[PDB]
Amino acid sequence: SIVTKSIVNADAEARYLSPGELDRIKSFVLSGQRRLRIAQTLTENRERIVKQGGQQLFQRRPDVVSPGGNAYGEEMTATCLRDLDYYLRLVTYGIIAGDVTPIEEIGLVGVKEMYSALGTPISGVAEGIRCMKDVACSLLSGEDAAEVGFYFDYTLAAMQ
Amino acid sequence: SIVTKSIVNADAEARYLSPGELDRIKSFVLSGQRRLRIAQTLTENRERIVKQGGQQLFQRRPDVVSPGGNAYGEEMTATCLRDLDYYLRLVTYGIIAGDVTPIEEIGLVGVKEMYSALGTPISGVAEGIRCMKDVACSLLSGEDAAEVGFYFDYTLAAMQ
Amino acid sequence: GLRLPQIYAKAGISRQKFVMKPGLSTDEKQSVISACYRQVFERDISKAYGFSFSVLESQVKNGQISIKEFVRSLGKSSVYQKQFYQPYVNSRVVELAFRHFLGRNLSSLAEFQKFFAILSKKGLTGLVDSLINSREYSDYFNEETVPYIRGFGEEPQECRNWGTQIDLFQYSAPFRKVPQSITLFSDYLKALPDQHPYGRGNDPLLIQFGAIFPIGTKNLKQNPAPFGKDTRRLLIRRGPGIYN
Amino acid sequence: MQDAITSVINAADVQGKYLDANSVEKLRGYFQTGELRVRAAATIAANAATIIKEAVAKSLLYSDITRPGGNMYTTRRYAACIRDLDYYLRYATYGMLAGDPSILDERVLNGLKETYNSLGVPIGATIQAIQAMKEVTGSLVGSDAGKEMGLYFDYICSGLS
Amino acid sequence: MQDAITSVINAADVQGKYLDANSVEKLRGYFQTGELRVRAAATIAANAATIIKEAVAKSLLYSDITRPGGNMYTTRRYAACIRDLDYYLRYATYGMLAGDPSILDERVLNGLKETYNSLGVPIGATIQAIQAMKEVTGSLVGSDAGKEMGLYFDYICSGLS
Amino acid sequence: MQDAITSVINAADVQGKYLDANSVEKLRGYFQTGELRVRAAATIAANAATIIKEAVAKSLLYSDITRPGGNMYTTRRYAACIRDLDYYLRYATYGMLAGDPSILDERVLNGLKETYNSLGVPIGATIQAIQAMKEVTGSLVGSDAGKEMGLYFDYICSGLS
Amino acid sequence: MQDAITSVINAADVQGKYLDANSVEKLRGYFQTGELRVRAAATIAANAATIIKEAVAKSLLYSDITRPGGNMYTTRRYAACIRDLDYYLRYATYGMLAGDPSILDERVLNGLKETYNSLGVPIGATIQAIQAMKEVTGSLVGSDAGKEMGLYFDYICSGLS
Amino acid sequence: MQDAITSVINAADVQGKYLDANSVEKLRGYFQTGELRVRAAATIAANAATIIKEAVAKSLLYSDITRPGGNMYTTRRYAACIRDLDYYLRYATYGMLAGDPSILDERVLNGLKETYNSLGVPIGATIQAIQAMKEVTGSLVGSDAGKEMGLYFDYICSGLS
Amino acid sequence: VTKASGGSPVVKPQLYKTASMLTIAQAEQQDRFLELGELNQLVSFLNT
Amino acid sequence: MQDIITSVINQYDLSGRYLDIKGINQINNYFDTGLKRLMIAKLINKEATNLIKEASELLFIEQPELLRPCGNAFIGNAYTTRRYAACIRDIEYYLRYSAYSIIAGNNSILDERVLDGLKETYNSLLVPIGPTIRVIQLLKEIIQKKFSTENIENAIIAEPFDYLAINLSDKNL
Ligand SMILES: CCC1=C(C)/C(=C/C2=NC(=C\c3[nH]c(/C=C4\NC(=O)[C@H](C)[C@H]4CC)c(C)c3CCC(=O)O)/C(CCC(=O)O)=C2C)NC1=O
Ligand SMILES: CCC1=C(C)/C(=C/C2=NC(=C\c3[nH]c(/C=C4\NC(=O)[C@H](C)[C@H]4CC)c(C)c3CCC(=O)O)/C(CCC(=O)O)=C2C)NC1=O
Ligand SMILES: CCC1=C(C)/C(=C/C2=NC(=C\c3[nH]c(/C=C4\NC(=O)[C@H](C)[C@H]4CC)c(C)c3CCC(=O)O)/C(CCC(=O)O)=C2C)NC1=O
Ligand SMILES: CCC1=C(C)/C(=C/C2=NC(=C\c3[nH]c(/C=C4\NC(=O)[C@H](C)[C@H]4CC)c(C)c3CCC(=O)O)/C(CCC(=O)O)=C2C)NC1=O
Ligand SMILES: CCC1=C(C)/C(=C/C2=NC(=C\c3[nH]c(/C=C4\NC(=O)[C@H](C)[C@H]4CC)c(C)c3CCC(=O)O)/C(CCC(=O)O)=C2C)NC1=O
Ligand SMILES: CCC1=C(C)/C(=C/C2=NC(=C\c3[nH]c(/C=C4\NC(=O)[C@H](C)[C@H]4CC)c(C)c3CCC(=O)O)/C(CCC(=O)O)=C2C)NC1=O
Ligand SMILES: CCC1=C(C)/C(=C/C2=NC(=C\c3[nH]c(/C=C4\NC(=O)[C@H](C)[C@H]4CC)c(C)c3CCC(=O)O)/C(CCC(=O)O)=C2C)NC1=O
Ligand SMILES: CCC1=C(C)/C(=C/C2=NC(=C\c3[nH]c(/C=C4\NC(=O)[C@H](C)[C@H]4CC)c(C)c3CCC(=O)O)/C(CCC(=O)O)=C2C)NC1=O
Ligand SMILES: CCC1=C(C)/C(=C/C2=NC(=C\c3[nH]c(/C=C4\NC(=O)[C@H](C)[C@H]4CC)c(C)c3CCC(=O)O)/C(CCC(=O)O)=C2C)NC1=O
Ligand SMILES: CCC1=C(C)/C(=C/C2=NC(=C\c3[nH]c(/C=C4\NC(=O)[C@H](C)[C@H]4CC)c(C)c3CCC(=O)O)/C(CCC(=O)O)=C2C)NC1=O
Repeated sequence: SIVTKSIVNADAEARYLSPGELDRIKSFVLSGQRRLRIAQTLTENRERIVKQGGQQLFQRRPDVVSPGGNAYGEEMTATCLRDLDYYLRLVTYGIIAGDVTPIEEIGLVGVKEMYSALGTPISGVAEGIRCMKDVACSLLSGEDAAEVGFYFDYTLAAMQ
Repeated sequence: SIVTKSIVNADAEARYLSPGELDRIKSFVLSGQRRLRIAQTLTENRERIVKQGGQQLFQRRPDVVSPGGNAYGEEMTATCLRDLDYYLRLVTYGIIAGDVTPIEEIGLVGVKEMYSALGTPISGVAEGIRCMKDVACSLLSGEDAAEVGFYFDYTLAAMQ
Repeated sequence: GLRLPQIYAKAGISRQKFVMKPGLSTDEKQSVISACYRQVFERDISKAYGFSFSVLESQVKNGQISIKEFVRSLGKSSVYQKQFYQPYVNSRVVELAFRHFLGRNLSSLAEFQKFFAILSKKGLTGLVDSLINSREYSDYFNEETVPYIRGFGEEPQECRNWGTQIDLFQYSAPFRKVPQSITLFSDYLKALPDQHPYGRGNDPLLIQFGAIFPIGTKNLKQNPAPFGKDTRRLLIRRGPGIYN
Repeated sequence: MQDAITSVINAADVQGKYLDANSVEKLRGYFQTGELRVRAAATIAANAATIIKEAVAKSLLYSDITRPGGNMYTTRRYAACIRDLDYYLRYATYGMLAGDPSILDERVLNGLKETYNSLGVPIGATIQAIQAMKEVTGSLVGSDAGKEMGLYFDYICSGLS
Repeated sequence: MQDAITSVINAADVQGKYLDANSVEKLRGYFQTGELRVRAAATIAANAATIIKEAVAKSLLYSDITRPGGNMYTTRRYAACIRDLDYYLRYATYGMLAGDPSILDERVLNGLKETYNSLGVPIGATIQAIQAMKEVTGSLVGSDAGKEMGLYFDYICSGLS
Repeated sequence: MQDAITSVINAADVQGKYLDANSVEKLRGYFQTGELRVRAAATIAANAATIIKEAVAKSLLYSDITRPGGNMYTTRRYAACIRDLDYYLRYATYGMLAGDPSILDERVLNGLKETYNSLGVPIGATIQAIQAMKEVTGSLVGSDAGKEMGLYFDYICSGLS
Repeated sequence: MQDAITSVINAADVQGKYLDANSVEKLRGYFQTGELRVRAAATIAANAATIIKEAVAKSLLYSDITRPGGNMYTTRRYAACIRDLDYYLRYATYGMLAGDPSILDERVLNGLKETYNSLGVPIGATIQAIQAMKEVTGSLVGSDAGKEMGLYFDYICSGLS
Repeated sequence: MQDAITSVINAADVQGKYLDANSVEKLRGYFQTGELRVRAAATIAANAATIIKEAVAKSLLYSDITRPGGNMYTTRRYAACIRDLDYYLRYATYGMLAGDPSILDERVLNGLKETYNSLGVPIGATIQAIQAMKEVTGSLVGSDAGKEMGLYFDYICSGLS
Repeated sequence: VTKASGGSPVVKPQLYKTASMLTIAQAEQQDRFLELGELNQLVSFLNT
Repeated sequence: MQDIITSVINQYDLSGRYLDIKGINQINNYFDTGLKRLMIAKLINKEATNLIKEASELLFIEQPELLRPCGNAFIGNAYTTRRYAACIRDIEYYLRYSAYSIIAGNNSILDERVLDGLKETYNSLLVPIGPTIRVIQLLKEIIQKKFSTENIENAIIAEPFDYLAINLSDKNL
């Protein structure tokens, strides 16, 4: 959350929030309504987003679903689509929070360790997230898609 | 020196000298005259002090001058008396400084290492210093001898 | 961040600092190095047990290394890891290292998580390097001041690690073998524990014939918690749940 | 335990103060909703068994936890867990009547996570069963009383997680 | 820490005794098994990641603790627990090389139950993951080294319970 | 820490009082004995090592605690205990100069019994070594200063028992 | 519990020794002061209520801790604290009769700081009330018995701090 | 640091000599002026803030260096420079008490020109502010103490130039 | 409601300094054992 | 700490579900009062010194024993200038952190950075806890006198001070 981060950054210095931080909190609470609208649109179109992202991933990375691949079989493919749904949900959280704190605190800290322990290639997850980003930005307006892909790009950068 | 030590101990705390430290400096500069008198008496009776201390040491520790002892022979005995003269001079320095800083910075820091590297028993040096202390205190008044033995005792404690 | 009126610390007996300018007398150099020993090892081990660091002491007296580098290579010596690394668990090692190199206690749970992860992955030299290379160290001690204890009357304190910090600044600290700050900062965020309304030491061992209270003078594993007057312990039935 | 009235009186008494306008504000707020609270508590007392039955049926009745190897496989464990759900519903009703979750802290949540961890009871499934019970309870008591009850249901779930 | 040799020397020194026939018996016993111990330690260092992966897969990978509400749900918690399992394996290897579990007492078990209780980590699931790791480790190192390693695995599980 | 003067000033200040005749009585009492206190402190600083050596020789030097199995058998333990005795002597001298044992409470006795119990240090032998040190110290400083020093020696022994 | 006689007998028995001249010294010392101890214990039993009343009146009777918000505000808390002071006085009398503070360790100080910390009882005010009780008690029993009683009063205060 | 006494003792000790008549001459010279030195140091400690204020007012208060572009324009820089002047005054007082400028070499002048050159602090203005401080200080302490203090003020200015 | 406690030890804040006490603290912080210099740093304050 | 949005999102993450209309209504509740919360924050920043001066005066007028000698019971009150300055510093602390809490719409900053460990510190220093809460709700009244008829701002101001008062209290009942 933007409010939380402003409060901590002001708390470390032992000072009240300066007028710049209050200005930014004000601008955030004023834009909260379109934030909720965008989260609506992304939230309730989750099935198509996950499905079409899974397709673009499996066509771009046939090895992961090839015989023996990490997501090989019905159950493993279902689990991979489950992971993509996890990350779409986190992106909606980040959109409503106004900052990548929800995405980063849940799903980004220690993601490389987890996926290395599971035997999953992290580049495949990055490809899936990019495919979901294109599919989801296709359903938004220009400025809305720009603001929404803003978080997919951060999730991709953290997942290199 | 008392003034020097007060200045450093006040310098570490980043403060001026409190009235207690100034009181003590004042008392020191007021007693400087009898300090110089006592240093006079000890200084100019050095020959008898070293000689009679060397006797009491050699009668108390005949092994050091026995055949083969560390101070065995004319030259080694002369060198041991030289060391006793060194320490008497340092005691006069300490008496005029009002504190054992001169004695300890010259002749006490690392004395065990030196005497172990030379093969000299440090207990013999302590015995010689004690004998010189008795001889020197015999020539002073009651209060003067008390104040003068104050430094011989420190030199003995450091030389255990 | 905190704030304190400047005369609130000007009162009292004034903890003093030790600086290591080369060119000082030999007296001051010895006093500074011995203060460093007392800070890093909690007591002068050079005089008690004859431990010595010849190369380090000569290099620091000449000015080839600063007091910061001296403390850094003291913290990764064999003496330090024999006295304050081997007989402890890593969670306790972090807490003791913060007292020895920063003169203060852990502040946050995230701080513990960060430095425990560093110690986790890189060992003692990694932990010590991350501590002395921090901005806070240079803010308090820039290359020449021996680290000191930042007690109560020295700096504006926060009421969150109050008692834990006051207990860290004691000589009894190296005998609390259970970590004191990770557990405390964890229990701030959870409900009340399952224990007696009085201290944790008021619970006996449920054995055949007992009267055994393991917490006490010899253990020092003690955890008071605020239990209201109205409160009921969740007991487990010796038998099926439903006859509870 | 302390209800809303007890909490207001305590906040005023811990300062040597008489009950001023803000205390009157809170007290009026509680007194206005008391009758709705009594209605909801009566309705919940009426249908406790059906609420628990429907929540269990929608949350964990046909999952793998009820099969061999699951926690609540045997009849002992099934009965124990339905008794636990009855506890949660009754204490949430107490908290809703009192307007204060301190009874949940004193009588329910104190040492519950530790007991469940020692027994091996899955916490996530328990939280999901409580969430399903929240649905049915809000359903049965209507919107306002359902939000009131869901406050304490979420309090229990947060204290358990 | 003290190994078998240190323990024998300490038992002899605490009585002002020279090392007699029983000390020689124990010392020969350790010296005969040292080479097997080195072989096992090398093999375990070779395959630590795969051992932890297989133990997690057989013990708690698909249970409800990895789902929402479970302890190790988020990625932080998953990484933290696999790091914990790595700690346990490395310290069990140290104890097997030393032939003495005192390092486990000094560096692992001291204040571990209290930390896990304050954090809310389930102890039973941890003990079961360590038991699964014992299976894979004994599997990989063969019967004798597996019994040696299982000694210290069971030591950790008993100190944790 | 607070000395006699600080304690009198605190007792007067905690009542909003000016220093009346009883405070003057106590202050004169301290000022009359200050010079004897300084003499004793100087003499004790002169002979600390010999005092500790003689106390150890008369109290526990040839007993069974210095033999194998004893607390202070090895050289580490011998050095540690003589350092402890040096601590006790130095802090007793501080307390005698100040005329107030609060420094002993703040810097010595706070958590000392618990440390000794965790380490396994015998308390009775420590108290007896402090008693032997009291003998030598009173011996060296004469009757009045010896009673003054023995006050704080007995204070340490009572706080340790 | 062990008194002076029990402690001497234990020190002699733990070495397989017969009671030698030093044990006789300590035993005579206790036997000479026993009659004064009995006198003081009788006088203290006579005036316990007045001692506690006067100590409370001089230490914390009109401070802010007895006002709303304080620790001993309500009547329950006032009664509880005066009962605590009665406990302290009675156990100090036991310790003075026995000539050994082990009863204070076993029956009073064991787990007292932890109980007070869990309850929220201020430790400094308690120590000050015990100090005020020490004044009145020494006052009533005279100088020698007052020093004897103050030994154990200070023992309790040090164990509490 | 070394004062006059330390310097004389060092000159005598570096030759293996006893303190002869010339050392006595210098020592008497220092001992005669010590009391004047203490008086001056007390008076300077009394009026440090006013001395610095008046020196700054007469030297650089209304010049162009305090205007925009000047070294000490902002409030940070003004405070830093007045702190520097306080340093200079305090260390000159130390040197006057010691009768030896070695403390100025060890604690002040070592690497000062290089720091000022890296920061961009004008050296001429600093020397002029120190000269103005010398005027006020000699003014306040009288002729003899003013010459003594001006010795070390000029020492600092020469070491800075 | 606060759910944990780190304990409240007995604390005594510093109120003021004292010439009789400014000296013992200096030797006490350094283990300096009260030098002959500041051993003289009590007498005349007690002599006044 | 956590603001209201973060805590709602965390409640929904705990069960692993997306945001529905109930949580979205909860978020809208904050988004619709955010601007007046910022107005209150700016008012507090404009009047902090005067508000705390008034609060301290009104506290010391009705608790005059706080300014007198401690009584032998070594109580930490506002007796001397040192203790007086420390107490005014604490009053500024309370004002600052409840301003933070008003802006966040939540009380988690309060119990994480103010309440955790507060009573231990005050008990060890023997600081009065009754008058301490008294001054907090005095500050609350003084702030509320600026926005009186606008009842919603009245409750928004009442939240943090009342949380602090009910949590520093002991439970006599
Ligand atoms: C909220 C943040 C978060 C994430 C992301 C998460 C991931 C996560 N992914 C898992 C498995 C898995 N994930 C995958 C995923 C993939 N296979 C591929 O080839 C692709 C590259 C990729 C899909 C894009 C597969 C195949 C498994 C099963 C691995 C196995 O069981 O062998 C598991 C173990 C089983 C389970 O799902 O419970 C976890 C916990 N947990 C979290 O808390
Ligand atoms: C100012 C402080 C200071 C001291 C004390 C000092 C001592 C010192 N003592 C020396 C030798 C010596 N010192 C002794 C002394 C003794 N033999 C005994 O048995 C007795 C115990 C003891 C006399 C009391 C002897 C025998 C030697 C010659 C050793 C040799 O050459 O084998 C030497 C080597 C030769 C020389 O004198 O130049 C030094 C440097 N130097 C210093 O700068
Ligand atoms: C060397 C001996 C040693 C151990 C073992 C140790 C453990 C330890 N485990 C921790 C957390 C943890 N440990 C786990 C572990 C588990 N979760 C499960 O469900 C499983 C049953 C289990 C793994 C098998 C988790 C999930 C956390 C994170 C807790 C949290 O983030 O709240 C933490 C908190 C530090 C942090 O991560 O910031 C410590 C200090 N410390 C030590 O010094
Ligand atoms: C008033 C507050 C309170 C609660 C809640 C409480 C719970 C509690 N639950 C218990 C057991 C249990 N609890 C459950 C519950 C569950 N199993 C599942 O799979 C579900 C997720 C969950 C039900 C939703 C089960 C199966 C047991 C039996 C454990 C066993 O027999 O080993 C026991 C052991 C006592 C016994 O049955 O002999 C206690 C004390 N005690 C209390 O004082
Ligand atoms: C295991 C390591 C260890 C050692 C070494 C040790 C030494 C030790 N040596 C002692 C005494 C002693 N040691 C000696 C030794 C010597 N006299 C000489 O002239 C020679 C240079 C030297 C013999 C080579 C003497 C004479 C005493 C008795 C001193 C006395 O009582 O005055 C004592 C006191 C009495 C006792 O023996 O219990 C101890 C504790 N303790 C230990 O735990
Ligand atoms: C300033 C007040 C103060 C005291 C007194 C103090 C004592 C203290 N004594 C210690 C050990 C010790 N203390 C002793 C003392 C004794 N053994 C005996 O048999 C005798 C009865 C007794 C000496 C009279 C010994 C042997 C140890 C070492 C324990 C060990 O190595 O296991 C230790 C452990 C630290 C270490 O040595 O690494 C501390 C902290 N700390 C303090 O802050
Ligand atoms: C809220 C419940 C509650 C009560 C009732 C209470 C009573 C209480 N009454 C007290 C004193 C007192 N109370 C009285 C009362 C009386 N004298 C008479 O003759 C009459 C019979 C009676 C008046 C009707 C007197 C004279 C004192 C002072 C006694 C003394 O100091 O010697 C004191 C000690 C000083 C103080 O007031 O702080 C307390 C704590 N505290 C509580 O928390
Ligand atoms: C940007 C930050 C900043 C400030 C503020 C600043 C102030 C500043 N104030 C000065 C004088 C002054 N300024 C004042 C101001 C006032 N008297 C009052 O009663 C009022 C409260 C106040 C006017 C509002 C006075 C009285 C003097 C001269 C005092 C004197 O002559 O010593 C001078 C010397 C001017 C020169 O050298 O040409 C400077 C540099 N410099 C800075 O860099
Ligand atoms: C942000 C959360 C937070 C708080 C609140 C806090 C309080 C706090 N209050 C303190 C002291 C104090 N506080 C007071 C306060 C008062 N005296 C009275 O009579 C009144 C009841 C009250 C004023 C309203 C006094 C007098 C002291 C000094 C006590 C002493 O030194 O004797 C101190 C010790 C000095 C310091 O290190 O700062 C702390 C840490 N710390 C924190 O981190
Ligand atoms: C012993 C050192 C010491 C002093 C002197 C001290 C004074 C002090 N004076 C105060 C107030 C006050 N003091 C005064 C008046 C005056 N004060 C004077 O010294 C003048 C005689 C007079 C002005 C002519 C007034 C009118 C107040 C009320 C504060 C206000 O409302 O502004 C207060 C605030 C609490 C109170 O009202 O009592 C303190 C703490 N504190 C200390 O620790």
